[PDB]
Amino acid sequence: MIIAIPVSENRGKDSPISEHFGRAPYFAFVKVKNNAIADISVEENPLAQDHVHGAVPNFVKEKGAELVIVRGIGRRAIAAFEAMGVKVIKGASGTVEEVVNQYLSGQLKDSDYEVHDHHHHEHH
Repeated sequence: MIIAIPVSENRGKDSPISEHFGRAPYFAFVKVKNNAIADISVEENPLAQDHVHGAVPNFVKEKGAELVIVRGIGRRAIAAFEAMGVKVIKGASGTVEEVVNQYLSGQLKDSDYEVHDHHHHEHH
């Protein structure tokens, strides 16, 4: 798995979480190897506060990912996940090296949100 985290700044491990994934300035895609971080990719956003389209997620959907750990987020970014079943854990607060601990520590989670009665079309 790779683990996305929108951060206010590229500060490696010390990257403090941003709220709004859809206009995060950087994406700290951490990894895991068995049960340890393995590796880090805090890459720039190609679209932090720029074109404003469905292309912020189109980028991270090439970045090989599996999990996302986000504070605020919104439905267009959920629709990125939802192309690829890419888990979106929500409600984190703190720093990237700690988010990854809070999840591995079992605490961090994604509640219950996949009611199958209603939609707004799909729309790719």
